[PDB]
Amino acid sequence: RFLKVKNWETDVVLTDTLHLKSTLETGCTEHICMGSIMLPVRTKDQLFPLAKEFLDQYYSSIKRFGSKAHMDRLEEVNKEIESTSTYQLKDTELIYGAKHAWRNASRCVGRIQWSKLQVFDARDCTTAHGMFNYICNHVKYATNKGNLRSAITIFPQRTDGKHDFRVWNSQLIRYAGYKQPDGSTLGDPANVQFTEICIQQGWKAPRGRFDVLPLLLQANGNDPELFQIPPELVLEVPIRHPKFDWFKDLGLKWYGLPAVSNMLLEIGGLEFSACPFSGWYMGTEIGVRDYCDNSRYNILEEVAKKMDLDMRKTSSLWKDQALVEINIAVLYSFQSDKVTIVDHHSATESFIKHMENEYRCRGGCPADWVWIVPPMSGSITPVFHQEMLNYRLTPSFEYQPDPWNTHVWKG
Amino acid sequence: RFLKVKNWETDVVLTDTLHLKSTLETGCTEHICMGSIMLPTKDQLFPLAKEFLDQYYSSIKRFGSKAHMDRLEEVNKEIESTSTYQLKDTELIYGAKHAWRNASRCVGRIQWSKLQVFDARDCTTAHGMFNYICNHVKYATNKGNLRSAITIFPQRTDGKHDFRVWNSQLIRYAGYKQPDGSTLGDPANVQFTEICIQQGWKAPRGRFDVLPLLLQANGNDPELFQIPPELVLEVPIRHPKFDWFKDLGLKWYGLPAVSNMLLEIGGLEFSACPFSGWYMGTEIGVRDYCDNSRYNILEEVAKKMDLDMRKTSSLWKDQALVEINIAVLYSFQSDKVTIVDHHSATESFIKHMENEYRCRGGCPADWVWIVPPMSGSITPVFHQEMLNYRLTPSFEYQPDPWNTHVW
Ligand code: HEM
Ligand code: HEM
Ligand SMILES: Cc1cc(N)nc(C[C@@H]2CNC[C@@H]2OCCNCC(F)(F)c2ccc(F)cc2)c1
Ligand SMILES: Cc1cc(N)nc(C[C@@H]2CNC[C@@H]2OCCNCC(F)(F)c2ccc(F)cc2)c1
Ligand SMILES: C[C@H](O)[C@H](O)[C@H]1CNc2nc(N)[nH]c(=O)c2N1
Ligand SMILES: C[C@H](O)[C@H](O)[C@H]1CNc2nc(N)[nH]c(=O)c2N1
Ligand SMILES: [Zn+2]
Repeated sequence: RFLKVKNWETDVVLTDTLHLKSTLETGCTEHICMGSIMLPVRTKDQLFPLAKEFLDQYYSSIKRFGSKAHMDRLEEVNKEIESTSTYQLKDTELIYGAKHAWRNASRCVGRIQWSKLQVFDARDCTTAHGMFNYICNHVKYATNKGNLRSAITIFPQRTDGKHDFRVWNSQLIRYAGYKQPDGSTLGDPANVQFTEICIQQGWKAPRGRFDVLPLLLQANGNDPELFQIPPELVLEVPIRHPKFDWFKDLGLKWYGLPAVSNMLLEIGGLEFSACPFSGWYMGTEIGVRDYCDNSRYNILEEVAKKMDLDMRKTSSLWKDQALVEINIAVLYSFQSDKVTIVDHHSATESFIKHMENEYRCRGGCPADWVWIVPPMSGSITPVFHQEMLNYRLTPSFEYQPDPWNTHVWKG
Repeated sequence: RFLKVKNWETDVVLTDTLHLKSTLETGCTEHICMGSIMLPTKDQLFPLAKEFLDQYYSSIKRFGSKAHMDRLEEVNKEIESTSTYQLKDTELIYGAKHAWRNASRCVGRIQWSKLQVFDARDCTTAHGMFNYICNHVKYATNKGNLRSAITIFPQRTDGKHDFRVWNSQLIRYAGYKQPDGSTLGDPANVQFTEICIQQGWKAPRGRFDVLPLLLQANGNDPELFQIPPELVLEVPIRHPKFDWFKDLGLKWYGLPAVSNMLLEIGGLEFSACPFSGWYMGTEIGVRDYCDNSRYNILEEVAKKMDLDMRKTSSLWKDQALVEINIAVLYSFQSDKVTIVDHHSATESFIKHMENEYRCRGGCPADWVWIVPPMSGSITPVFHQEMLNYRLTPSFEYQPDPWNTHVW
């Protein structure tokens, strides 16, 4: 069956046939839509079909579907599963899989880039120290002195789920949060709980507004260990505004490298529980969410205070006014320092072109509208007007619960 | 089956039970989500009638009583004999208020129960429709102190005698396409405007020409009526800081009045049921003024502000967007015409959600529509999870009549 999507600004109509390869469930039914819900040990039995399915896709992609090379590999994976209860991906399959998990990430507006991804194979890793070294190399390679390059590092897969590799940090680079006795927070309020564990684990906290957290790393199901990323590896940008000279005196900065470390990569039925990836920022992630969420740095009042805005009625749109200037500043600062960044206009336009190309080549592009639309100026970006179909393809990236709720402490 | 919704900013978690009384289908399956798609007999009628009267009698604390069982019989007999039935005034008022209560796409529902219902089921001609609508417009406008209202024309019968308002809103501006190649006025209404001219309208060919009503009574060919100019309250648009703003020549109308929708109460279809409240500023300032396919005035405003338009990363569109919206709000307030800003409206709606959760067991809500088209994440609705489902009585969208009329 065919499904259509309309763009209401252009009347372009696209046809989705790809949704027919979708296995996993959405959380939605014919009676309820859960499109805005943030969150809506394997057997031999269930593994070979998922392996088979994936290898069929891989072999099609490289135009060898049905070849002797394809059949032999099905055979070989077959045997490995019956004998060992799992299997190992060839390099070429890991690369392809990691790329396709990004291609299939419906919440990611950055996917025009999906085919340029540096895959770092770290399946030979055995210790947290080893993980640390692999992660440092990732950071240095991705950062590339401000000319950011997309990369992912893939640590060994789940075996019995008693031996998981996990990166406890939600991103490789993030600032500490310190809840004070008066109830105010110092630094990033999102990271308070994680900061507390780091400190409990022996970290000596500087206790300022922008202290880069230590990595907390779990290898082979062991208790995790602290490591400080070398500071010369952590590229940071001080935030200033092109016209407002007082902006720098707010004392803001942000890190250049967005690097998601808490997700689970699934390929051919195997689960990679530590697979930190990175690209570059869209300016709104920092300027809207990180700086302006009430539960984050929450700088709207102080910025509007300094801009002498009428702050006595919401209808002066003082919040909206300060929001734009902060986002101007973020982009200005990154650009002035030659750190890769993309504005939300450019990102969404690029994404619409990617989406259209995907419909032509692939028969679809799963997209989560709730996430794709930027969190400022929604309707002046072309994605606002774009109907999207959301569905789940594998390979995929999935959220996993924070590991401190699940970890069996060895002591 | 007991579903939770989380606010990610306040950590408030609410439990939804109301969705289990959901009746209609969303267009989502367990395989595909269609959350962002704009458009996803006597035997059939009696269960629909019963389900409604059951909720009605429960709402008046009279469920399963003498009066309840009696009405159910009477309606059953009327259906069996006549193939439809008629609502009591009380049922109609309740039906209408609830349709708005159930509108998951509507941010303003904190107001749902203050709805003035105008019963126009005794209407029989287009001229009568025009009279009823003028009266609605004047009552709702109220010299700027806007009051919510709906006017309900006769229900569908065999479907060949439908009442319809051909306009999508009671008050909208004309759109004309020029030899130039571009568009004069509102480009969303080009098609409607040509039909008007085609049926006889003497268009002034300006930028802001209030369209005539095209009213169809009892399935007949529709007819043109100009709304009395003195009944259409308009607002000239100025900026509190920018002198030059006024000279853009911008105005908007004070009364948002949706007139193309279909009201379903207890299985009965009211295909002409124009309703109105008051505007959230973003509807005009963001959508009407700034959509590429609408008046699209970002490019011209950015220029007057002397901003750097060379590159998208200067955020000139965004800068101009805010000031445009400051201007819409300032003007309406200065002219004493009811308007709400998106901060205030979304805050109220979170209050509304919590009342509905604790009082009703939920509140169906479509996040894609509730979050404003500017500054999403600084309004509290962005961070609020919502469950979208279809409750009845309801408003449903209907195809433009000119697609589906026998001329
Ligand atoms: C290259 C530049 C990239 C840009 C500009 C970009 C942009 C974004 C944005 C704005 C989001 C929304 C989520 C949020 O706002 O926190 C997102 C989500 C996501 N991206 Fe991308 N992204 C990029 C690269 C990548 C890469 C390299 C990968 C993986 C290989 C990736 C995978 C994902 C996934 C899995 C999500 C969902 C995240 C979650 O569920 O928390 N992205 N992206
Ligand atoms: C009183 C102030 C009101 C406010 C501030 C308000 C606000 C809104 C907004 C912002 C939307 C989004 C639709 C769009 O962007 O075009 C909407 C949709 C809607 N509203 Fe409300 N509204 C109000 C009154 C009413 C009333 C009186 C009714 C019915 C009696 C109603 C029923 C609906 C319906 C059915 C929709 C969806 C319309 C569609 O599908 O196109 N609203 N409203
Ligand atoms: C509950 C929950 C579920 C889920 N899937 N995810 C979360 C992380 C949230 C998403 N929103 C805020 C926070 O995630 C913040 C980090 N997100 C960065 C990114 F994914 F957008 C990204 C990745 C790579 C790039 F190169 C550029 C950007 C929470
Ligand atoms: C295709 C389609 C489907 C659908 N359901 N609807 C449409 C009208 C579009 C939707 N979105 C913008 C435009 O409709 C503009 C009119 N909307 C006004 C309102 F509904 F928001 C409203 C009603 C009463 C008030 F007091 C205040 C506001 C098109
Ligand atoms: C409740 C709602 O789904 C939630 O706040 C979402 C909305 N859209 C988002 N979009 C992005 N890119 N990132 C987010 O964290 C969110 N949060
Ligand atoms: C495709 C998408 O659903 C469409 O552009 C929607 C998005 N959200 C909206 N939200 C509101 N309030 N009104 C609209 O017209 C739209 N349009
Ligand atoms: Zn859905």
